[PDB]
Amino acid sequence: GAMAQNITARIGEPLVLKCKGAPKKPPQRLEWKLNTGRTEAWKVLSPQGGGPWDSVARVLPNGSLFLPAVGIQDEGIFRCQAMNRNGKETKSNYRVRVYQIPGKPEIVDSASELTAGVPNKVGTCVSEGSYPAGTLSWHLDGKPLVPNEKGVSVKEQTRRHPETGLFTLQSELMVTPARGGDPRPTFSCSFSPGLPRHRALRTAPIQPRVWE
Amino acid sequence: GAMAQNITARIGEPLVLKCKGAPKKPPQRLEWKLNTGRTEAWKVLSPQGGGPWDSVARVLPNGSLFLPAVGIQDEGIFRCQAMNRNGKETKSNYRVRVYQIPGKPEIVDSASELTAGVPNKVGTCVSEGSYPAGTLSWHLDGKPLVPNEKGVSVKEQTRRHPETGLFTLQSELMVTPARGGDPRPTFSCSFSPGLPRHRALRTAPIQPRVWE
Amino acid sequence: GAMAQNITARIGEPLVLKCKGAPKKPPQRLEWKLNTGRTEAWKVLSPQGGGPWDSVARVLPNGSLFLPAVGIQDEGIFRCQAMNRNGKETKSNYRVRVYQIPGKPEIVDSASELTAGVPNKVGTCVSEGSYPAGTLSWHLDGKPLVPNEKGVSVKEQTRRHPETGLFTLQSELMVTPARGGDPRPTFSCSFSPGLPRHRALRTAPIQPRVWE
Amino acid sequence: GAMAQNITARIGEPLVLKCKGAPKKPPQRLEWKLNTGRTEAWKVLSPQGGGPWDSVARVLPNGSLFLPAVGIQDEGIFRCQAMNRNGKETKSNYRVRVYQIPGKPEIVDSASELTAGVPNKVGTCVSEGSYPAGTLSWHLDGKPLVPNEKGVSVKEQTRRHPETGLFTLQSELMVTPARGGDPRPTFSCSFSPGLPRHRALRTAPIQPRVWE
Ligand SMILES: Cc1cccc2c(-c3ccccc3)c(C(=O)O)[nH]c12
Ligand SMILES: Cc1cccc2c(-c3ccccc3)c(C(=O)O)[nH]c12
Ligand SMILES: Cc1cccc2c(-c3ccccc3)c(C(=O)O)[nH]c12
Ligand SMILES: Cc1cccc2c(-c3ccccc3)c(C(=O)O)[nH]c12
Ligand SMILES: [Cl-]
Ligand SMILES: [Cl-]
Ligand SMILES: [Cl-]
Ligand SMILES: [Cl-]
Repeated sequence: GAMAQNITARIGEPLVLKCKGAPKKPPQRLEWKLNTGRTEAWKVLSPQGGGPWDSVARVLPNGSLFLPAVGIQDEGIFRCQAMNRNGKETKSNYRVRVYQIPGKPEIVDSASELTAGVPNKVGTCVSEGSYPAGTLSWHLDGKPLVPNEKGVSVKEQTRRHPETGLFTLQSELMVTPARGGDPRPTFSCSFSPGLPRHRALRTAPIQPRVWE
Repeated sequence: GAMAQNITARIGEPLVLKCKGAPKKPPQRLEWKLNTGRTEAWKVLSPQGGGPWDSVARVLPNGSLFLPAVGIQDEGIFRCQAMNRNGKETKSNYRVRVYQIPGKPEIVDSASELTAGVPNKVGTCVSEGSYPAGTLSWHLDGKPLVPNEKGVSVKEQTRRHPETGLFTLQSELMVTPARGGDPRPTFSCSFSPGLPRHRALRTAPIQPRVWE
Repeated sequence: GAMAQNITARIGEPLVLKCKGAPKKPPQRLEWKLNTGRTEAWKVLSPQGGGPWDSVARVLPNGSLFLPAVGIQDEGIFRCQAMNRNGKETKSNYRVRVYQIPGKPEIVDSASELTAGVPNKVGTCVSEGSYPAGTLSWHLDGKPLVPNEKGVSVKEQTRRHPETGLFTLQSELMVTPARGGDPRPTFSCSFSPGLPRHRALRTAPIQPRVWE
Repeated sequence: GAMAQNITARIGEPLVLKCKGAPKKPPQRLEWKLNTGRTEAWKVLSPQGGGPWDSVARVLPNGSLFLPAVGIQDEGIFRCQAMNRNGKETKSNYRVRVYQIPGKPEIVDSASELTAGVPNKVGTCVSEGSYPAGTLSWHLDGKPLVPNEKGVSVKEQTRRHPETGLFTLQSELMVTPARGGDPRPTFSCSFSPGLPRHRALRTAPIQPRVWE
């Protein structure tokens, strides 16, 4: 596509997008065009408005576009073209990505005892309510656990809420502690969001006993 | 995929799917699996139910699956496996396609007079509220008009309702009447549904005057 | 989207799209924009060309866009804007849908004998190589058979060729002939294409014997 | 979906998936089912093989599934069910995600001089050939630069190669240096892959002069 300003909008919150170069107040020669999950290709929106789109996105007095409550289907491209009172045309191009932050992740069915030298289920980490899905990862004494490493096995599951579309993730960790290891290792699980610069969320740690 | 019974479900109406081979009343060893626009791959539903799926699809006492009001996102595959009291396992496989019937199509901005030998806009046909989109087509005195045949030009547009997802179609017909033709031709437009065996809907005819 | 000329392009064949209002020969101030399965939103193509797109779609000397061999991923929207030598700007807007015609459909595993009053497998109809998928339907003595009617059952299956993406459809018909019916009914199966105004393809008929 | 082992497969490389619990050599009672970008819902593959799938994925003598060169369309779910010689059934469930590593990112059109207190284009970072798209981000003297923080503006662009589907990303950085800042700041850009645990790639730094 073209060069755009990246916008991240939290699901359920309002979004205002500026129409650069629009006069401060009506009358304004400007048009918004959007291509999102709601549209078939481009939809044009104008300051006059009208119709079912008035429930979803409306042009404000200063020419900005306003969505009262962003949904998953509002992901897409939003563009404005405006003429100021001198006749200069200015374009605005936005790429809108939407997100939701899950609840704090939790470890369920954690083991209190592990046996060295054999596979053990350590626990299941669960995160509910993310968009985009994001990922779960396990840590041992502050270091990432890698499933490709020997003695670590992970299985993962993704589900969607049938009404909101938000993701629930589940990650089951199994480990084979090596003979002579730490008898009280500390495990935790982290949720890493799908979008850049969003912070990870971490579970409370667990500390099983390992039997030699 | 596998062999399935095809099911067409009107948006907004309930749907009941039979679990073949299930005992008539509980207790029943049966499981439903669905893969639809609501799910990430397969979701399992059981007679006990529970959780947010209880608002969307529930297993009934006789083991059938019930959706109180089908939506676009319920398109997909629905499967049951049941054991009867004899121990025999029976599988049911359904492919569910959803639809909505638009309002009767209308011709707007129809021309009252055409001039022979030059291009004329005849009118614009509009259909609102279909799923899947379907198509619009023009007829002249009961015969289909085919674009790219000489003297016929059509342009078409598709939009979606931002909240319901249903389609609005628009079709603009232009013709070049051939000299010596009928001075009072009769045009109409028809909506053809996307699914098989659904009936076409037709507009009232228009009858412009052609000037030689 | 906007009003467009609908274009149907057969997979594997060339496609030429006219840039209306472009000068007959270079130099030309014109630009093509396309949004297809190949692109992330709009891609701009110019008479100079260059790069990997030169293998897929190139602007010709008269300004038309040329694709030597259309694929499934070329479905989408193609637009031109040109200035003629007088300074007038002209826009062209095309909605391109692609298709492939399957081989003639065939009935396999047809029954030679049916028993009245009980369910019988009549046969399986198969169509290979369509795009979009299209549908199969059964006919009895020239009349459509409807699965919603008593004594008719149909199951259907869709597969895709892993390399070409073209669809293979299969339809299995079962019937319960009513006591006292025709002892030599004639069945056939028809493939109905997904796009409008494309012709159906029909199998050779079968003529089982029915036992009272 | 169900619990699965997550598998990451580099585009263009072979992939082997183990059928757990299968006998070491034929004969084997086992079946693979796949649902990927190539399939309509599930496709069953068997040790005998045959047909066009033999060019894409084949069952090996030990029952493993083999793809000689993974493509984007092989993303999806791969499952095996096998019986050993004892009669025990074992299931294997894999979620396959595909990727490609882009070339090292580069900064083009970097500025040699910036002026304090006014917006300046610093440069454009470009990464070619990734899957999934991934993201570009700017750093100043080793610290992430965050847009929407005062004096930082970023615009971004995504394109796809028309034949391979791989992504090219472009990111243009503008900054307003604050008066009294470092006259020789050091900027760099990093590519962050879409999949977890894949390493970032970084450009060579640039060091413009800032004029007070
Ligand atoms: C590349 C690019 C960036 C920002 C805005 C636009 C517009 C536009 C948007 C709203 C109204 C009129 C034109 C167009 C077009 O449609 O030509 N291209 C754009
Ligand atoms: C090919 C086919 C047709 C109909 C039902 C199923 C089921 C199933 C559905 C619900 C519960 C348990 C199994 C499965 C499977 O998952 O093996 N395959 C099926
Ligand atoms: C609604 C509509 C129909 C046909 C062409 C265009 C173009 C365009 C196409 C190629 C080059 C420059 C502009 C645009 C735009 O981008 O504004 N809108 C269009
Ligand atoms: C939940 C789950 C995990 C792993 C494999 C399967 C299979 C399967 C796969 C290949 C062949 C036969 C059955 C099925 C099914 O289809 O019932 N469910 C599975
Ligand atoms: Cl789900
Ligand atoms: Cl729309
Ligand atoms: Cl398939
Ligand atoms: Cl692109």
